[PDB]
Amino acid sequence: SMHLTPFTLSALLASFHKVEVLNLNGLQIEEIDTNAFAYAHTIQKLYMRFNVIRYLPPHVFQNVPLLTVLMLDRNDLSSLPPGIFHNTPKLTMMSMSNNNLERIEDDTFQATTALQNLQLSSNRLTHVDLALIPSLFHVNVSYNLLSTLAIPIAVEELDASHNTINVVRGPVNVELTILKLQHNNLTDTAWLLNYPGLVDVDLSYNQLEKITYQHFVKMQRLERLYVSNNRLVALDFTLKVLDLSHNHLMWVEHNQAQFDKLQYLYLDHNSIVTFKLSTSHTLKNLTLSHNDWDCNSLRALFRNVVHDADQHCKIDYHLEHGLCCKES
Amino acid sequence: YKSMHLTPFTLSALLASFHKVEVLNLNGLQIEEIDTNAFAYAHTIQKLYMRFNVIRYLPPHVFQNVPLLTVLMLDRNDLSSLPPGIFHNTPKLTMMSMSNNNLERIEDDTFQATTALQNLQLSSNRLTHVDLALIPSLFHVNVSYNLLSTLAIPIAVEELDASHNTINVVRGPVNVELTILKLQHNNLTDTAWLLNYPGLVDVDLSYNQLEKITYQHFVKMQRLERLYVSNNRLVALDFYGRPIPTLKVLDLSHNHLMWVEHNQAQFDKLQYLYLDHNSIVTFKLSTSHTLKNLTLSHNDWDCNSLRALFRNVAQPAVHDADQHCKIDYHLEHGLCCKES
Ligand SMILES: *[C@@H]1O[C@H](CO)[C@@H](O[C@@H]2O[C@H](CO)[C@@H](O)[C@H](O)[C@H]2NC(C)=O)[C@H](O)[C@H]1NC(C)=O
Ligand SMILES: *[C@@H]1O[C@H](CO)[C@@H](O[C@@H]2O[C@H](CO)[C@@H](O)[C@H](O)[C@H]2NC(C)=O)[C@H](O)[C@H]1NC(C)=O
Ligand SMILES: [Cl-]
Ligand SMILES: [Cl-]
Ligand code: NA
Repeated sequence: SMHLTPFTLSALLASFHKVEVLNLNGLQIEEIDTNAFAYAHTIQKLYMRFNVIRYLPPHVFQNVPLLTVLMLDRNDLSSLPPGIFHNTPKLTMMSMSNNNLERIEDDTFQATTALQNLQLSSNRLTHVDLALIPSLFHVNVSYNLLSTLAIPIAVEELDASHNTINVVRGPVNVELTILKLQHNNLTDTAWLLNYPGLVDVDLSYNQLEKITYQHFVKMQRLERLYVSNNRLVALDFTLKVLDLSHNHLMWVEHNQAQFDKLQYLYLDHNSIVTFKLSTSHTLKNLTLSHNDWDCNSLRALFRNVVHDADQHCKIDYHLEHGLCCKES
Repeated sequence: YKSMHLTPFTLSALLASFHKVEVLNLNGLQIEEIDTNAFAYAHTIQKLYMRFNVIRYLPPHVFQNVPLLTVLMLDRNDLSSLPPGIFHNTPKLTMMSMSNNNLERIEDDTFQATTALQNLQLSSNRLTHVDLALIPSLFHVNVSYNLLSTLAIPIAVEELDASHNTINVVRGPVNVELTILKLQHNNLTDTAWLLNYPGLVDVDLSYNQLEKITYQHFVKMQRLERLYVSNNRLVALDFYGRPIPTLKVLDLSHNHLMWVEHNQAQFDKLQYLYLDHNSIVTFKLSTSHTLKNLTLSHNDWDCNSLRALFRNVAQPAVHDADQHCKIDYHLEHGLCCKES
């Protein structure tokens, strides 16, 4: 997000004047000649976003050796020419989000050994081997058709949400910190042992039926864990956020103070009957609705430790602080 | 917006325009706020492109610094209104595009000073008010995909697209220049307003709420070639007058038509006539060789009438067929009909 002022315009204009930054965004470009950039050796940043480009021609980037940033998001690309980045070894950021790409062949980023930010969200990708790009720092491949996620050695933030991923592979990665995998087809979490630096992990809307606590024993930094909308049935356990909402949970045990640093705990839409929570000053937010509470257990929870409520209780159950519960 | 080829020539011409700071491309730069004095040191700008940003407001005097402005493109931003005086100091403006914002209204004084404004693109906003008739310089106008209920047509617009609104009233001065009028997907129930547009060549009234078409409304048409009125609620048509000799396309499909009456030679110059998806039982044509495509399926044909129709029309002109027929109907050259 930029603020347009005489100062920021002047800087933009300076970069244009020298042809170091070329803005071709939003010009309804549909076709590009092979030699369009034949005499544009000065170009370091090339912006071609929000056009209607169907194809990139052979050798299109053969004469732009200083290229570091290339933005081609919001076009109609479905594949890439041979050796597209062969002559752009300085490339640090590349976006082709919102195209129609189907595969990224494995040789694509072989010469781009400084590529650190790669944006490929909202394509039709069935194959991209990110593990072959060990320079990656931030990556987004969300909203594609990937079934296998290969994670490179030192990526720090990776969003692969909204795919059909059921396999995660790649070398141990102590730097991966934010991992977004919501809306996928994951049924196991053993791969979590390879990512000891994780702070935020979202595994919501997957096909998890159990979450075994020994997959988390190498975690040095984990603060936020989202596992809503899976099919978890029971849980028997630096964490600040824990989302267990919308599962099939019959019980959740925690032994015991390891829930004391929690500020956000979501238990709503499960089948929980009892739940213990010590006097944790402070817990910021707690959801309990749409469960099967025993009234005694529910009461004790309000003495020690709400942001939701029940509307209609079923037979045998009555409202108690806005939540349904059954008497002993 | 028309598409371009990026060639050494077109890139050279672009770079030359950029070099002189006569064309400024700020498209796609995630611009959110703009300071009133943003263009204080850029008085040379004639074409200003700020499409595909996230601009929420324009300062009222932001364009005082660009008095040579002829083209302004602000498509795909987040504007909900224009402030008073926004174009007061831009008299040379000829094209203004602001499609795909959230504009609710254009106030009547917005274009007072822009007396050369010819091309106006406001499609895909939420407009409930824009008085285009105040802007007589308009030549090409697009206000499609809005919430307009009244359409004031300016005096000399040549092409106007107001499709996908909720228009039930058309008004404004007699306009003999209007050639292409797109009004499909609206709420029209009458066509008396057609009398004020004698230059019309192509008119699309499909997906409206027309139950009748009064043939007299077309008596002043000098050059009408294509008339689309599909997907209305038409039940009966009687086209009796002098034919429109220029008319070559007539789309009456997907109505509720029981008949289309006409004098013997009415349709002799049509090339394309679409009657499919109605309730037509009998229909007549003369033996004209001009017809290229005729659609007849999904009706309620009397076999004798249908067979009389094939005897007069050339074999290849029928380009549709029924698949299965209801009880007591059978296929005749691929079309269902019932014997008398
Ligand atoms: C990865 O890319 C996706 C898709 O562009 C991002 O999702 C969009 O995020 C913005 C801002 O949060 C939302 O306004 C959009 O609605 C989202 N788009 C879609 C299609 O859902 C996502 O934010 C990116 N991931 C990261 C970590 O930045
Ligand atoms: C008026 O503007 C609209 C923009 O909505 C144009 O509609 C687009 O037409 C193109 C084909 O030319 C299609 O690719 C898009 O799907 C249409 N857009 C939408 C939102 O449906 C329309 O063509 C313009 N009218 C004229 C006569 O040019
Ligand atoms: Cl980022
Ligand atoms: Cl004004
Ligand atoms: Na890690």
